[PDB]
Amino acid sequence: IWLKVCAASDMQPGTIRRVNRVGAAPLAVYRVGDQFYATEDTCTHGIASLSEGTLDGDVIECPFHGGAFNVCTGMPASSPCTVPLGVFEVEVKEGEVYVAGEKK
Amino acid sequence: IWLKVCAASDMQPGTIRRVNRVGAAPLAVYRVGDQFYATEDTCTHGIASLSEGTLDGDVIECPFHGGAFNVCTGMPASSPCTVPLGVFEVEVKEGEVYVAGEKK
Amino acid sequence: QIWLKVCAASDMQPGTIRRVNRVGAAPLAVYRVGDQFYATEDTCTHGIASLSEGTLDGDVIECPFHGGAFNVCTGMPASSPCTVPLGVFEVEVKEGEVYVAGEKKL
Amino acid sequence: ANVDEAILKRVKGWAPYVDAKLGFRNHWYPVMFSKEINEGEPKTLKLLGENLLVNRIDGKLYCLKDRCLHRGVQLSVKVECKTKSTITCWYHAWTYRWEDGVLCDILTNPTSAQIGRQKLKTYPVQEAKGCVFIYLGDGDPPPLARDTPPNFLDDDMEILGKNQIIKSNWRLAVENGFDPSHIYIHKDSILVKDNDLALPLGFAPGGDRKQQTRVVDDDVVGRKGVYDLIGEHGVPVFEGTIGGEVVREGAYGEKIVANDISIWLPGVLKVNPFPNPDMMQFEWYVPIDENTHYYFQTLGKPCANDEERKKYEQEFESKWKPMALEGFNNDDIWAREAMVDFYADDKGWVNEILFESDEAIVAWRKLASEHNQGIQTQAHVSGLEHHH
Amino acid sequence: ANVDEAILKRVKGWAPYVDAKLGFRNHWYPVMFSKEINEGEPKTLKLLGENLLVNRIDGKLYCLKDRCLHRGVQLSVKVECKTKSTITCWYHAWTYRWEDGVLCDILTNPTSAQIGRQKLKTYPVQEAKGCVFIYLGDGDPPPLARDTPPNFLDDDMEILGKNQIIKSNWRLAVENGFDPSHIYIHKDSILVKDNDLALPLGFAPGGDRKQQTRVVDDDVVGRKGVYDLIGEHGVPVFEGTIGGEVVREGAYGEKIVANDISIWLPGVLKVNPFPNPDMMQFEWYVPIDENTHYYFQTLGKPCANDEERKKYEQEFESKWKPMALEGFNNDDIWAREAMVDFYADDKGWVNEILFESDEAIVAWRKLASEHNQGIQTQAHVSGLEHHHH
Amino acid sequence: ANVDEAILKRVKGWAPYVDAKLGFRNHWYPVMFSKEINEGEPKTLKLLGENLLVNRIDGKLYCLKDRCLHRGVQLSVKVECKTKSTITCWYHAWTYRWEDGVLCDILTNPTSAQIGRQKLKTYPVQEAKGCVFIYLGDGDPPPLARDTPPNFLDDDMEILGKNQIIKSNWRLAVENGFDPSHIYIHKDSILVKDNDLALPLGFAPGGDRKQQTRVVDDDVVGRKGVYDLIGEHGVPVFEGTIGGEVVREGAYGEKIVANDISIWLPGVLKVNPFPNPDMMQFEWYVPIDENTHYYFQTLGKPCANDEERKKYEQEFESKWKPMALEGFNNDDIWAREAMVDFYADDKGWVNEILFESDEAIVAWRKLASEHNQGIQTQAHVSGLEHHH
Ligand SMILES: Oc1ccccc1-c1cccc(O)c1O
Ligand SMILES: Oc1ccccc1-c1cccc(O)c1O
Ligand SMILES: Oc1ccccc1-c1cccc(O)c1O
Ligand code: FES
Ligand code: FES
Ligand code: FES
Ligand code: FES
Ligand code: FES
Ligand code: FES
Ligand SMILES: [Fe+2]
Ligand SMILES: [Fe+2]
Ligand SMILES: [Fe+2]
Repeated sequence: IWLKVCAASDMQPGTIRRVNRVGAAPLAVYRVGDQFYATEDTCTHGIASLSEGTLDGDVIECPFHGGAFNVCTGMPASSPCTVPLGVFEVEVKEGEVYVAGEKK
Repeated sequence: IWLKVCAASDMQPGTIRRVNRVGAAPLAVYRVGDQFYATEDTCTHGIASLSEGTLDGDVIECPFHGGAFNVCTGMPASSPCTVPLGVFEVEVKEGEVYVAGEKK
Repeated sequence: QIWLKVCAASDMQPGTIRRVNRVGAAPLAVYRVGDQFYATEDTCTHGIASLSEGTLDGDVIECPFHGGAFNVCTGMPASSPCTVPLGVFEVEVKEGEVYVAGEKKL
Repeated sequence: ANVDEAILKRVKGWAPYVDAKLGFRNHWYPVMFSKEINEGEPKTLKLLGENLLVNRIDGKLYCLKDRCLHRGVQLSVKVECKTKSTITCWYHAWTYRWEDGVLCDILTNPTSAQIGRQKLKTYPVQEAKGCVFIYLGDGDPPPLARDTPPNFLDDDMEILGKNQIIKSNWRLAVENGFDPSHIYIHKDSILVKDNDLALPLGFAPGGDRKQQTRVVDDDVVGRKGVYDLIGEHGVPVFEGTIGGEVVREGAYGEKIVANDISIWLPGVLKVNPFPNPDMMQFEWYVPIDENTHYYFQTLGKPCANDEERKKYEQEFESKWKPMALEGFNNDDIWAREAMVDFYADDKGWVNEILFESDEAIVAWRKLASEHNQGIQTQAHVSGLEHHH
Repeated sequence: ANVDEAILKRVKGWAPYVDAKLGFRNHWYPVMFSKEINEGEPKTLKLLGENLLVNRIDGKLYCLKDRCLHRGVQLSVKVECKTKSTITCWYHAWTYRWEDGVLCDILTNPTSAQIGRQKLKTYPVQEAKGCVFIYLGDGDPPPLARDTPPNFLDDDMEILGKNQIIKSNWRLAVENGFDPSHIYIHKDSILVKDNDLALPLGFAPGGDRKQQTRVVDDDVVGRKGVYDLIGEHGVPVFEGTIGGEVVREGAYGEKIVANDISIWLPGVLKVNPFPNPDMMQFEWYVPIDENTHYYFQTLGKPCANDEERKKYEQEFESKWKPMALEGFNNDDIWAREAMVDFYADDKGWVNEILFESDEAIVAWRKLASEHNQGIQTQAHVSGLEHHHH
Repeated sequence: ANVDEAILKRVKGWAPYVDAKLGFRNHWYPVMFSKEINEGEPKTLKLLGENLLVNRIDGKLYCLKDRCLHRGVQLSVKVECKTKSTITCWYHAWTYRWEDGVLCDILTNPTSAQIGRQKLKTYPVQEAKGCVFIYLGDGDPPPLARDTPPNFLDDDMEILGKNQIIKSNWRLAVENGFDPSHIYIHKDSILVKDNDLALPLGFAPGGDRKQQTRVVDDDVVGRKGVYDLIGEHGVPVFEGTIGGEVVREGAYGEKIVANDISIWLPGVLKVNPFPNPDMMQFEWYVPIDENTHYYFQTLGKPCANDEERKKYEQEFESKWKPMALEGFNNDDIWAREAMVDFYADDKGWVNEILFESDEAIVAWRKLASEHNQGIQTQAHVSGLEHHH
């Protein structure tokens, strides 16, 4: 199940890392200060990579249309997004970032 | 000739009281600080009750269209109102408000 | 001829404009910017307005017709709709007398 | 949302109604007759400014928004219904289920991640009394009864009607229909002479303001409406005078009609009895866009058997449709159109000078303002907007 | 009121004129000929954006706003004049007197509190020289003469004319009419050959700026206007050159016309003499709405008796109307339309590049800005807007 | 400058392109064929919102803004070319040289100080391959090659074509042209059967995002464009399915066409080979105003002499123009028109739901945003604005 992504220190705060997964959709890992969150990478509104967007606190802004999601709940924060993001639990243990295998 | 309205202490400053007369059109009594004034209740621009309006100093605003009158002179103060109100003489005797049963 | 007597330097306050009418030629405008003097054609290049009837803002004259404007030192447009530079005429003070060139700089 | 805030601030009695230029969301609206849509023949219409498609599949009606999710084209430019249960966009073949709007296939890319992950807006559709109603709203619909006048849905009530597009805002239609003094425009109607109606020129009101109307704030089914009671204590005017000289007379027929007149959200008038003592009229003014409404006219008559229904259908086509729906209501159409300019800049909502019989209209504007289920906005049409 | 503040701030010489897109309130305007309005047959028109009704009662004209006080319908959708002195709205039968606009009756409710307490807008109407003038303004009107050119109202001056609706703003019509150099557009007019006119192509002006015009604000009847004096010191152009080669000649006929040209508030040109040495042209450009005007053409000829009047009328019908009012002024109509686009966004008022003869147009813009009796606004059309302070 | 700033802030990937409603200034655009403009016959056109006059003098093309400096009338309302080298405004006879736009004479006032002191806007014009290109821009033009697709200017490439005005914005035309999945709309074209074409319904993409296209900004002549490489890792779709059942098939003809598709600034598509394996298509979508474009269609075929040029012309008139330019591309016109309403309020640039093949369109949006030579604004049309 759990996917070891990176060293906590591999991500500067307010940055996003794309996690490619063979035979599955990519994930986005968000560093929000000292916390880590994970969603699907693909905006639910289109084909945009949320890892190429803009983190404002715990809200990711899509780079295509300015749609946005809460990276903690996956719920739309800004139009035109309406379909919730899949959220993946993440655990930091011993400075290592792990992301759940499937969404809650 | 004179109608007994209320005890003067019954009206706070900036408040309006509808006076129903049996067999006649309603009146409006306004308390502006310590002075009392009286007009037709019916807005001259339509069929609104000015007693349901908003008093701002000596100016009554009609709830229908935001037309307004000076409650002392009965003269229009805001568009769309163009026709002056009937002013009714008021007299306070022994801390009780009286309205003249015809206009001046 | 070469140098046209305008007025005494002292006959002009800073931030003012004086029209200089000429026989057989188009009028000039002389501008006092602080202690310095500049001269252009008086006719706005955008039309038929007199720049001497405009407003001077530092080194920029504003035309009274349409709000176009020029740098009085360079003659170059400063505000739309002006696009054509003014002719500039050298000014000199000699015995505190203001003199403007009869011919524009090339 | 829809009107200059400076105007909405002035109309404190009824700001939401004045804002409701595109109509009220989260209500049922009639848009066509059952007979106008056949099995597997999709039909286009515009309702509250939204382009819609209605199809009949295994006898049942389905409504999809007529706007592809992908590039915003109308599917209806070139209908491709390639299976019974689906419609395929003509452009890149995005395919949607009629039943739930789900994007179930994309012929141009069967591996697309969009498949199963998007939904085209659907709206509930119900047929009742030969009429097609669309719930132009979000979430589980209320009962149709909520948004229909009393008795329209009675088991024995036989409904026949006519529908057309009229060039006025829906509200000008509602107010004209509920206006007690607008009866003046009908003084020369062929119906009044040829059906021997009593029709005054108007009413001199009696009693107090509160007696001029009866507001219904609820019943069994959550209906919201106003009855016009001007005739309860009012004096019918049969002689019209100028400077005390008689210049016009009302109609002195024997048939008493229009004893109760009520207007209901979302904008449907009931006139009982009309145009004959044994019948009722129910008419909707359905918002199509800011400028246009459906004038959805119905006549109801209790019928116990197929013989009564057949006879009623004959009298409808030979008499009631031409003499009443056309011969009477045609004057309502051009009266509505005559108010367009004064309200078109939204300034008529301030500058109108109301008189006593307008208490009916005022009661409707307040009821509508207080009990509507939502204001349709241009953003509902283009796509709801929110910045976090 | 009517134009972006940033544009008005740029046009310091004539901002009120640029703002006056709907025309000037509190002036008289001609809208039709007397013979077009018959006893008891009300007629509709739009003047300064306002829908009006004119009626003739006992031979006298009356003007009411064609907008019922109640729900804002035009009365004219279905005219009910039920007594000689009144009009009844077709909708709820609100009834108004032609004489004072007073709401005197309501057939749908004869007990209404509104009766006697409301009044529909009226405008003064006056007939002169078989033309119908409406004072589109407030309070007791000035004398008509204030808003007419000199001689128009002369006892002996016989007035004949034509009126029609033109798709330009009124100001484009005024400026074109008063434009000294626009004569170029008339160089092939049938009037030029067929009435043997002298007509230059244009003017080389002479003298100073002040000598190019006579600004009249000292007229005893209060008329305000400008004379075009370009030809007092100017050399008329009869040979137009490109590269010094003659490419065009003016017309070398014997008849001298357009000696004195003057523009008068609220927007009426006087051309004298024209289109013949013994006649005058008076034409108005009357604002209907921001996009349209009446082109109200008149020709004056002094006449002494019915014989001269009938012969004048015959030549008007057979020659002056077809050959001058149409054959000459038709080119003015499409010249006006050609300026619409540049001025339609109000940016033409900034971007125009004027030359010397436009001094006449500038003098008019300043006169109009300083002496107009009011700026018509959209709020005049819908209903005046004011909040207590 | 052209679009609500709140919408532009949302489209961070391609704001300049969304702002470019009037098109891109400082590029070459084709506007007519050489054969359509004869000696001393001036022709009017609107390009990027500007009214232009084109004239041919001693066989050379000259372009002047069709707007007199004086009172802003179109010279073209009544053309007066009095000398070979000049045009005289019909109004007050301001006279301009075709060659440099200098106000060289005024017939109405030969003493005017304006004479020699004003200049009407001119634009560079050049004819290549029987096509008239105008450089709608300021200063010394770049080489034409920069704003043409590869091989359009080849020595032997014979160019024939057709031009018309289409009622959509130019960008809808460009995106439709370069859209890999829009091939679906062509599945019933008379060209597909009558020229024996292989034509899939669409593509299942393969490989990563960067592999879907080739962005060209290394071309030595400075041309800027994108190749559609969907077919390099993609599986073409020949069997279109709904619920796994085949409802439509592609075309299994022998002739292989559209091996390479590229879009180039300022908005020209190259399809090779098309509509036959020995031919190429180059088509421009030239901005006229916010709402309309020239659809400037050309077919190129290598021809070695007059005989081949002549047989190509005869084939063009009898086959390629009716079967391909009309029979194939007519569907493109109504596809473009179908997207107008969604994009007309500028909201479609936010609300569109893209899928995988739209990678090509996004690559073009970003290219166009980064490498365009300027944004045409309404102030370029009315007269540029600047306060000191
Ligand atoms: O509302 C009414 C009152 C009296 C008589 C007829 C009517 C009437 C009937 C049907 C439709 C309408 O618009 C009416 O005014
Ligand atoms: O103004 C003019 C100057 C010279 C010749 C004719 C006219 C003229 C004549 C009639 C009506 C007009 O508007 C004119 O400008
Ligand atoms: O781009 C294409 C892909 C497959 C088949 C045809 C075309 C095509 C051919 C001519 C003009 C166009 O705009 C096309 O998209
Ligand atoms: S693709 Fe993310 S907001 Fe549209
Ligand atoms: S009814 Fe009072 S302002 Fe209109
Ligand atoms: S004349 Fe000076 S700005 Fe136009
Ligand atoms: S617009 Fe409908 S599938 Fe593309
Ligand atoms: S609108 Fe005229 S009487 Fe009601
Ligand atoms: S508008 Fe062209 S010369 Fe005056
Ligand atoms: Fe009615
Ligand atoms: Fe003229
Ligand atoms: Fe295509």
